Amino acid sequence: PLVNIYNCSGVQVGD
Amino acid sequence: PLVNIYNCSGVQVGD
Amino acid sequence: PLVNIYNCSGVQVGD
Amino acid sequence: PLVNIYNCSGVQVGD
Amino acid sequence: TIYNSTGIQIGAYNYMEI
Amino acid sequence: TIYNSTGIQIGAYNYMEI
Amino acid sequence: TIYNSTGIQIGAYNYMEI
Amino acid sequence: TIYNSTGIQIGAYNYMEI
Repeated sequence: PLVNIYNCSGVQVGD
Repeated sequence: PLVNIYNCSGVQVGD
Repeated sequence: PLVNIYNCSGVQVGD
Repeated sequence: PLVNIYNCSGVQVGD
Repeated sequence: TIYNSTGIQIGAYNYMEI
Repeated sequence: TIYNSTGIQIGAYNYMEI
Repeated sequence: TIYNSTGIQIGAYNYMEI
Repeated sequence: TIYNSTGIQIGAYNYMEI
């Protein structure tokens, strides 16, 4: 509806 | 289509 | 030395 | 050990 | 490793008013 | 590898009114 | 919020040998 | 908002050999 994450292949936050 | 998590292959929080 | 989580102020995994 | 996150003020992944 | 993490979040946090 | 990070975010954050 | 997410992680995951 | 994302990451990922 507002904001999201769709079709996201590989997610690495920091390292 | 709502505020949740679907088709999420492997999840690592902190480590 | 060891993989952990310290001084973490509020955590929201997914939502 | 080497790769980490230190002194991180506000962390917003996606939204 | 996480050290001194002020407000951590991952995905999406919003609100509806309809 | 993050040091002295001030307001990290990725994707897009906004608000709606109408 | 999260749809079709392949390998999600947040922080730091590494290994040691010495 | 993230759509059709192909290999997202933030900060730094590398490996050591010495």
